[PDB]
Amino acid sequence: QVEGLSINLATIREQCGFAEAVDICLKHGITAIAPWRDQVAAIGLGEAGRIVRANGLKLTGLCRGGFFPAPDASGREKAIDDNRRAVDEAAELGADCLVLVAGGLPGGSKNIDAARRMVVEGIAAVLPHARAAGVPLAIEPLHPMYAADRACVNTLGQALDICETLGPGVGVAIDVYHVWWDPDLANQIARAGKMKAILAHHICDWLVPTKDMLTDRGMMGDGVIDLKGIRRRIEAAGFHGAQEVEIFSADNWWKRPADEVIATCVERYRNCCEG
Amino acid sequence: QVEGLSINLATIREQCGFAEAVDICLKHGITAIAPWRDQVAAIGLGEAGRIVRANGLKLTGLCRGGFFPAPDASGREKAIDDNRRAVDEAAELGADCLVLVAGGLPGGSKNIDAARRMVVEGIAAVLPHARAAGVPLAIEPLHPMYAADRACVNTLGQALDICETLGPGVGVAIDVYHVWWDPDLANQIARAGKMKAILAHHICDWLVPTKDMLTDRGMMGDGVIDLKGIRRRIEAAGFHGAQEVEIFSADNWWKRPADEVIATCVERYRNCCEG
Ligand SMILES: [Zn+2]
Ligand SMILES: [Zn+2]
Repeated sequence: QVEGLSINLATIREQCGFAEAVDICLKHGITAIAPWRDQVAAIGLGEAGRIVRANGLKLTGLCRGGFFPAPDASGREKAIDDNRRAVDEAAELGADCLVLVAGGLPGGSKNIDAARRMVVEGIAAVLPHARAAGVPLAIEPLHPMYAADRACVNTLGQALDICETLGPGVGVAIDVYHVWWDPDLANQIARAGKMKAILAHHICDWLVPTKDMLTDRGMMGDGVIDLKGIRRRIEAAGFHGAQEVEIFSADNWWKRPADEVIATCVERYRNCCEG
Repeated sequence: QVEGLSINLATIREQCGFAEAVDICLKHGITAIAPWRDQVAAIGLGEAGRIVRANGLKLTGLCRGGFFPAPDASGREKAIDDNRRAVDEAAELGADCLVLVAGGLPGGSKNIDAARRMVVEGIAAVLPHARAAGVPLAIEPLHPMYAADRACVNTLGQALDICETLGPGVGVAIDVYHVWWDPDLANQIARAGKMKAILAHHICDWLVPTKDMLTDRGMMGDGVIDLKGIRRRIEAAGFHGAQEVEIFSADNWWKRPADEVIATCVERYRNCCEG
C-alpha cells in the first residue's frame, strides 16, 4: 500500500466515473479517496457505499458543500438545505469531513462583508445537523483570485477565525494551492494545530507561469510550492492524516490516461511530498 | 479641471507614448499622471521633465522599482543599484513616490520566506538614497496570484509590517486590484492611516469573470469592487491624494482610441469613485 496518499477524484474526473476511479486507485495501492457529489449521484449513493465498504475505503473528504450567499433569505435557506443533504451523504459514506467552498458575491452585490456574514450564518445553520451526524465541517479557504465568484473565505486566518467563533465540529481543509502564498502561513498552521482544527490536507503545485485561473493546477514537483516544508508544519501541528491529491489540469493531466496520472501521483508523493 | 483624478499611463500604453498621453490627459482636464520608466526613457528624461514643468504636472508615482530577489548577492546588488537609479529619476520628475513591485521567487527557488527576506533587505538598502533624494518608497502589495513570479509582497498587512520595521521614508501604494479581497482590509487601511503610510491609491475594477491573470483589469464600475467604500476608508485614514487609474486591458481598453479611454475614466471617476 501507498500509506498516507489520497486521491481527490477531480484529479481523474475527465477520464473516470466513481467505480472506475476507485478500481484504478486500489490497483496502485491507494486506499483513500475524496469523491465529488455529482460522481456519487452518477453511480448512485447505494452503490457508492457498497464500494466504500467492500474495501473499507477511507474518504478524506466529500466535495463539496458551501455556496451560502444568495440575495434573499429563501435562496440562503435553499443553500442551507443543500448542505444538510451534503452532510447526510458524507455520513452515509463515512467521510472524514465535508469540504465547504464558501460561495462568492450574490447576484450583483459589491458587498463582500455581507457575503462573508452570509457564509458564517450558513455554516452556523448547518453545524447542528453536522455535529449530530458525526460529520466535521471543513472550511476550505480558497485562493484570493476566487473571492468574487467562487468563495469569499480566502485566508487560513479568516477560516480559523470562523472555527474559533463557532466552536466544535468545524475545522479547516488546508489546500496548498489556496494558501501557499500566505505570508502568515507558518503562524496560522501552528494556530490550527493548537485549535485541533486541521481536518484535511490537499496537495498539488503552483505552476510558473500559471496559464488558467481554475484548471492549470500542477502535479506535485512541477511547480514552486515548498510541499515538504508545508507538510512538516502540518505534522508539527499534529495532523498526520493522508495527503489528498487535487489537480485540475484541463490541458495536461485530464488529457492523459488515468493510470499514468495516478502512477505519477504515487511517484511524486514519494519523491516530493513526505515530511 | 477634474480634481483628484490621476492616470497611470499603462492605462493607455498601447495607444500612446509619454508626450501624447500627457497631451490627451491635459485636454480632458486631468493634471496628474503616473508614468513608467520605459516611457520616460523613450521620450528622454530631459524632455519628460520639461513636460512635467511646463504644466507643473503632478506625478502620483513612478512605476516601478523593486524586483529585489536574485540567486546571488551580486544579482541582488544589481537590483539595488537599479532601484537607486529609479529613485534618481523619480526625484528629477518630482514624483510623490517610487512604486515598488517586490519581485517573485529567484531562479528555481521554492523558498518564498527567503525571497521575502531579500525584498526587505533590498528596500532597507535603497532607503538611505531615497530619504536623501526626498523620494518616498511605496511598497505596492500585489495580488496573491502574482506571488511566485512578479511580487512576493502580497498583503497590505505584510507591506505595513515592513514599513513599521524600516521606519520613515517607506509607505504603501494601495491598489484596489491587489487588496480588495482581503478579509482584514478595513483594519489594515485604518492601520496604514495611523502610521501615516498611505502614499498612493490606485483604481480599476475586478471583473467577473476575470479572463486573464494580468491583462484583464476592469474599468471602474464594470466589476465588483466597492470602490466608494474603499475610498471612504482611505480618506477616513487621512489620505486625500489623487485616485490613480491603472488598467491593464489587452482585449478591451488597450484596443480603443486613447481619447475614449480617458473620457470614460473621467465619467466613471465622477459616477463610481468619489468618497
Ligand atoms: Zn482543495
Ligand atoms: Zn497599482
